[PDB]
Amino acid sequence: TNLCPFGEVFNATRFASVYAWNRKRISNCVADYSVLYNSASFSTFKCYGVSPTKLNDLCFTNVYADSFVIRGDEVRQIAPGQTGKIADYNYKLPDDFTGCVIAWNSNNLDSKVGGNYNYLYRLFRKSNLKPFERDISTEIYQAGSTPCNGVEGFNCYFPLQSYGFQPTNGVGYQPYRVVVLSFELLHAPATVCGP
Amino acid sequence: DIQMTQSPSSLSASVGDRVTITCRASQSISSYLNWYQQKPGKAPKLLIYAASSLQSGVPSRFSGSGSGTDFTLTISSLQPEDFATYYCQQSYSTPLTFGGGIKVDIKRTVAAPSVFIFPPSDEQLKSGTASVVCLLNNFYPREAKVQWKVDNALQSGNSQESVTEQDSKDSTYSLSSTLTLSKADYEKHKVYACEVTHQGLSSPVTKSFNR
Amino acid sequence: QVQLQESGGGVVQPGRSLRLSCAASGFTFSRYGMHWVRQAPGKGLEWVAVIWYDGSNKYYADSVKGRFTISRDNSKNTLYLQMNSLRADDTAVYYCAKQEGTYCSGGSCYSGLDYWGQGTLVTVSSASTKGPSVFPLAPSTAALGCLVKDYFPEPVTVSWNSGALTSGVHTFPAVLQSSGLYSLSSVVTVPSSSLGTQTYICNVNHKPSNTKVDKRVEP
Amino acid sequence: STIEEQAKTFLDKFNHEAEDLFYQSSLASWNYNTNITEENVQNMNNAGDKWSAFLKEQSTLAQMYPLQEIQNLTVKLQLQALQQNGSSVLSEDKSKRLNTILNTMSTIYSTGKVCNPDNPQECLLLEPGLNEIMANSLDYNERLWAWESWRSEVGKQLRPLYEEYVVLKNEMARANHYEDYGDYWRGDYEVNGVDGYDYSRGQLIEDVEHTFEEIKPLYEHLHAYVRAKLMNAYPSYISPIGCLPAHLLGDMWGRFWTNLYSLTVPFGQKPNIDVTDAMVDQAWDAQRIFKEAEKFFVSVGLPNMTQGFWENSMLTDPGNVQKAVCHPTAWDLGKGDFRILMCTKVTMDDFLTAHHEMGHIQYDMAYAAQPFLLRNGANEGFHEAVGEIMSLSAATPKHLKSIGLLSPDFQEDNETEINFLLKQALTIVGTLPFTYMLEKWRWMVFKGEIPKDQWMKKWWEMKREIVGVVEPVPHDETYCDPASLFHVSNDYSFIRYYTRTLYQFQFQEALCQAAKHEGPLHKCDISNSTEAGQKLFNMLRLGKSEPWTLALENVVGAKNMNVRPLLNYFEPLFTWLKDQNKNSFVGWSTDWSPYA
Ligand SMILES: *[C@@H]1O[C@H](CO)[C@@H](O)[C@H](O)[C@H]1NC(C)=O
Ligand SMILES: *[C@@H]1O[C@H](CO)[C@@H](O)[C@H](O)[C@H]1NC(C)=O
Ligand SMILES: *[C@@H]1O[C@H](CO)[C@@H](O)[C@H](O)[C@H]1NC(C)=O
Ligand SMILES: *[C@@H]1O[C@H](CO)[C@@H](O)[C@H](O)[C@H]1NC(C)=O
Ligand SMILES: [Zn+2]
Repeated sequence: TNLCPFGEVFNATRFASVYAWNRKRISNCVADYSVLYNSASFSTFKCYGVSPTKLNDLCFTNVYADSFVIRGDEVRQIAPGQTGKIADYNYKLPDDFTGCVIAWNSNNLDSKVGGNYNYLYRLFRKSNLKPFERDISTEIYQAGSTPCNGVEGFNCYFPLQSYGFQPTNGVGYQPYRVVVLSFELLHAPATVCGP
Repeated sequence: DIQMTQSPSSLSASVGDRVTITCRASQSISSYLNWYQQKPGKAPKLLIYAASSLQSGVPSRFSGSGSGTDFTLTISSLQPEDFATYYCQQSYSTPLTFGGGIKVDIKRTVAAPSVFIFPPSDEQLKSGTASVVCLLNNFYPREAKVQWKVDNALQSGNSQESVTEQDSKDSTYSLSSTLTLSKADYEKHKVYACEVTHQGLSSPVTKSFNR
Repeated sequence: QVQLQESGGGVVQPGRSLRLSCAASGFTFSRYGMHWVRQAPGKGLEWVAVIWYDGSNKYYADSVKGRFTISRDNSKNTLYLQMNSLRADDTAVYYCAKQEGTYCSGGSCYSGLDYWGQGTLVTVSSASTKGPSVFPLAPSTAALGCLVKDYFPEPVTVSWNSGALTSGVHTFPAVLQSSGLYSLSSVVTVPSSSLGTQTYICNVNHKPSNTKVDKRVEP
Repeated sequence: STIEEQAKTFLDKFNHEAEDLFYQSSLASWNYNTNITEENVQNMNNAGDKWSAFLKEQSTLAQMYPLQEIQNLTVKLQLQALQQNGSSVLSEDKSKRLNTILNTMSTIYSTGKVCNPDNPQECLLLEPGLNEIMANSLDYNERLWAWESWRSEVGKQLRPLYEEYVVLKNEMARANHYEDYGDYWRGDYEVNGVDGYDYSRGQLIEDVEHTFEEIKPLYEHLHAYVRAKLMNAYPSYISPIGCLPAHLLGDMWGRFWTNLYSLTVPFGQKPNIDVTDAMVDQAWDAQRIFKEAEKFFVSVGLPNMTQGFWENSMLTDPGNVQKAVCHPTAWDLGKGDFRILMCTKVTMDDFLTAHHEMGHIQYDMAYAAQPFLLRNGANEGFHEAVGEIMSLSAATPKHLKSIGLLSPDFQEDNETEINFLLKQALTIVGTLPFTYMLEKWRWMVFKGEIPKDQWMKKWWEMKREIVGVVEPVPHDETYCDPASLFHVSNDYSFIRYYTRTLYQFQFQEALCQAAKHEGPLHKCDISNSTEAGQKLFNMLRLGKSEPWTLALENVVGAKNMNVRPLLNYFEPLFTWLKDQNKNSFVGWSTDWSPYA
């Protein structure tokens, strides 16, 4: 009878970039989903496939918690069937996705005077990503018909670009921490019940 | 490609100790490494994925750590069912490469082998081929050297050897060596010897027979 | 009750083709990537080919590139491998592996292998089926035994005195000769006092040839 | 990969770094303006230098994509805006000479002063002493002396510099595949590559002339009324048929006739509406005024100001030691940052300027979703019109009656309406022929139809037969009086003040149709009407992504500049003027001069 640790995902001192979002496993827990949904401290809380309204009586094999940080206008992009730079090059969700998406403001923690440029996103890629695909390549992007020879000159760009977060920006340009909960149900252990 | 190296290729340990296994790479793979067990004649099954994450159902004593190019795995407790061979796999980019493999055995006091020799029977000689058998019984460890001499001439490329698994009663090894020759070559010489070099013997032991 | 079962193994002559299948039960097949692993007799594991969850990208090892083709039929919940231009280096046990995690499972649709099959043995050789030849190894404590030579394919079962003799009995693994046939030796150690009084007979049974040979060891 | 794809990728990267660089520059500018300090000046200069360097490098890079290979309009517009060579077409020495000339003329205009006779130490600039003389004093001798002093001690200095400025500007112009510098100014209204919305560089002249021909009768009647009143004020210095002296028109250049209101008020015993005293009685502050403006903008359906607006804007003068510019300004810093810089007092004029600046802010918020290079008004005459229609709507007596500033027992009379209309016309109508004249004269000077040795001879010619003005003292060719004006010596286009004046009257009227207003157009109030707000927002959200004709059509329904709304607005005053001028003359004499 041990409760799930969500102080390691939500109460995390450091979050990950959108192109390098972090993932952790939760198992053998008494996780209750009513506490988070009834905390009155989260801006966005949307669940697809399952309903959060007192459905904390389900068992699953495993729980995947995926955390990262984006800007406000991109928070709507973390959803099935969404399009954009983040949705196509950084983070992707399956069309038949079942799970929950939680998002809360982080201006008071992830914004700095003069610009905090520690968060990066991929701007160019040869093709879109697959669901749950994580790319950390640094190969330069050839926008022309000539080889770039590994240098960033004309029609040769660095595919990764850094966000600029300042406390005086609007809510659409402020940082926002996003956590996606995904549930796995295999044909044996079902160790994540949380009565 | 990426090459994955595991040294040493064998390990001996006694129940109650602490066991550490190391895997190495040639490029940067971040945290895309996996650890597998395998008992003889059985499917491998997975122990640790993502180089630091355990599996459901495994006893909570295995611990994996490391990032970049070097990774390590720790056992922290030895059990009768914790005796197998372990592998490391990279999952960064194709082609995905396995390691050589490391084997955990039982530590025991050095015991010298018993050496026997068997010349070919006349029944086999009637077919035109002569096989000479050299046998090592109840030794430790697995490492040993066997050589064949025909009239003080070393034999290469005409002998084959086999080793058995550890016995449950006393953890012993046994080795067999077979030397194959034609009947004309067999009748051409008189003295045939098998030489054994082992850690259990202070000097090599040679058993010879005359035709 | 997650299970994987493989089928298609057997004996094939060099230069021919073969096709292996693996069927899964206990999970949604359409959302996972699949791998093939092969282990040669007496050596370590080797990775062969990978196919993604939707079959968009297929990748192969260098040693089998241009000859092996991987595919998946998730409408029938199965995975297929086709082997062409088979040679003697392709004799091994094959495992069909299911990786941990859904879709790309955290990176580039490659992750650790969570579930494995029992594997199928595939042998490539030119030699046909031949009966085993039994020879004695008499002592000269004492040790004696029986040598089984020139048999194909595996395995052969050796018993001592119709199973009455088990203490000190050592059966060694088979070895492959340059001629394409197998040979082993099964031995037993007995006190020298039993020599001349006790009769020792070794029984060798080869199921593929259905051949049983009884050989007595004489001093 | 097709050329358009490289263009799209290049523009994506350009936008990515451009947003951050522009935000940094705007933040530095804001910190300098709200807090003046040499360190702030250095930060602003560094940010501006970085932004200009980035712009020049991106222009050089974009000059490697030929225009013919791009077919998408929103990409071609950005490439065209980034591909303007500008003044970098000639040698560096000529550019340095141009910069020195411009700096010298600006310094002469800014520091040029006149020292009163017999007092070598009491020397006054144009601002504010000469400004006080022009705005308040009506004495003939003092005004003529100030006029002559400014036009002699300044224009004679700036004549040869203006000649060299004309030469260098014409060179930089025709080196850029242009006919001349006037064409360079006129290229802002050019529209190409769109069907049904074309607009050539040559249609502007025809449109301005066509509008002026219809504007002429109202100008004639107002001119006759002002001339009769000036005869009543100046008996022996103005002739029944002659023109008006330029040193008694309330300003220094004849541009605005507002200061003549005290000499031309119809009914001087009925005061105008002033709600300052009611504001002081009801304990109003700047926060209350801006909340009322926000409520007005909410009533029409426009979004309210963000929390950052109320946390970052400067709505009062800090006083104490902190010094800041008090010019009302609306700032769109980028990245969703909108602010207002204003030293608001408890006064009707500031109560209307707040609505003006908030309209600017609303327009800025409207097109925040557009790409970086398309975040601007459709042309140079849209933004000011959008700003001024809000003040027009807010100034009505009904709006002040609906917020408690007007006693419910206040009933309006026709005399006050006539006074208000004449006050409006003195400012709006008067500057319009002056603007037309100045633009025509500069166009001909840059073109070359006016030889230098005839410049002033031509300059005082049109004054007589368009503006209806004769000079009080003859001037030779050593004078360069037009360059004494800010808009000539500082290299600025001046026709935008014409078109804008029309545009607003096309806007408000249309909005007043959405509000279902009944009565005179000058009594219209658009509060509590969501249809007007939606109709405005539809044009506001476009930005520069579309040709200015389409943006104008989105609100007005016509794709050309129109002048009938102005006449409809001023119809009652026109009727009053026609009734007043039955016993006078219409026209002017171009030969009469006060100096004989
Ligand atoms: C996180 O920390 C806050 C701060 O005390 C605490 O109230 C909360 O229970 C913790 N856990 C979660 C899931 O928010
Ligand atoms: C204005 O600038 C001075 C010096 O740069 C500084 O001391 C002061 O705090 C600034 N005022 C504000 C309101 O930031
Ligand atoms: C032009 O490009 C924009 C994106 O930059 C695209 O939205 C638009 O559809 C393109 N124009 C046409 C006619 O497709
Ligand atoms: C603006 O109006 C919205 C209602 O849509 C309200 O939620 C918000 O608090 C208002 N903001 C301010 C600064 O009054
Ligand atoms: Zn304005």
